[PDB]
Amino acid sequence: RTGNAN
Amino acid sequence: SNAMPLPKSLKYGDTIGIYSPSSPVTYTSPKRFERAKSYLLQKGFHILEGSLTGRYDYYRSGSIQERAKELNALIRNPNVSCIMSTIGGMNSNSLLPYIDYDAFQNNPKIMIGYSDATALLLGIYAKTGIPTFYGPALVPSFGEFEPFVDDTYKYFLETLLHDQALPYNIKQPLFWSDEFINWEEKTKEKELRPNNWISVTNGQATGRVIGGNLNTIQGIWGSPYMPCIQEGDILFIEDSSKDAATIERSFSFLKINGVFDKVSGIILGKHEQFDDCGTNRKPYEILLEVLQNQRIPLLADFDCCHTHPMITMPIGVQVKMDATNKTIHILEKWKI
Ligand SMILES: *P(=O)(O)OC[C@H]1O[C@@H](n2cnc3c(N)ncnc32)[C@H](O)[C@@H]1O
Repeated sequence: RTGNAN
Repeated sequence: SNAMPLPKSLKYGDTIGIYSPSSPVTYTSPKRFERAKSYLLQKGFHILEGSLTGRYDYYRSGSIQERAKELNALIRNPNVSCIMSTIGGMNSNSLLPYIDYDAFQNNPKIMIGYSDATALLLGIYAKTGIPTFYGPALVPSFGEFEPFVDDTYKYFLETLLHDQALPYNIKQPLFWSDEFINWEEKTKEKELRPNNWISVTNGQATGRVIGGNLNTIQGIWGSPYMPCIQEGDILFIEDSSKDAATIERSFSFLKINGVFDKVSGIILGKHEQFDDCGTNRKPYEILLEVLQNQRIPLLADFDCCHTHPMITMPIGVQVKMDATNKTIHILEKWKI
């Protein structure tokens, strides 16, 4: 994913 | 310790309420969402879809107030036995001032999820003292294709539904994977990698287990929603899909907060798709540099994180960890 999500 | 308030065990046919405290996965990954619901329905549970299911607000499911309302409606519903996040994201911590902790205390339920939902799992435990569960989120965990979903499901039942004598041994899964495939649709079989836990630093520790997703913990640290870490606690931490720079920051965050002066031992989850930034270092090697000359028993590559399969882990209860022999036992009841 491009994201920094948890 | 004395007997304390505890949630009722899950029963077949119970209602699992699902909510989206951050990312709108029920809109953006509909196939895996529908597959996950069907997996649990086929097993005989009922699913109560929270009020933001299917809604979309870009990076989130809805406004702060809308998401608090979604979760509180499940907390206040006496027909719901288990409250499960659909997925994490980043923004669960926004809800914390607005959650009906009094209603939860009045009618405790199994609160389960992982990653960003750590903010809520620890917030509820901090405010109510009721153990919460680091474990499956609906879409990542129960939307997984066979075979791994069946192992995750087995551990979920063993911990939340089956009666367990104490000490309760947490068995090591035999196989694992973190492959970045088969999200919405299956294209091939994931590798059944032989699984092990790691004895990073020998020894044993017995204490209350506290923790969850370490990246998420930094968004609630210091607040009324972060349980105080106490002398002798066992720290459980995991991060997923991050890099060496990120986890060094988080490990030093714990160090400068004195956490490693208090804890008796550390359980470190596997790190899904870890980016070592070219160093070829393992997450536990970076942690051990941060620890410097402080020796702490440490069991790593624990299967309670974004890798498959996932163990369901009670938080806030006494545990024994044996890093030398790579065992974990739960020593205190977590459900009725
Ligand atoms: P967070 O709770 O957002 O994520 C937990 C794990 O779910 C998997 N995951 C989330 N979103 C995706 C997409 N879009 N594609 C593939 N995998 C996804 C990862 O295992 C996350 O660590």
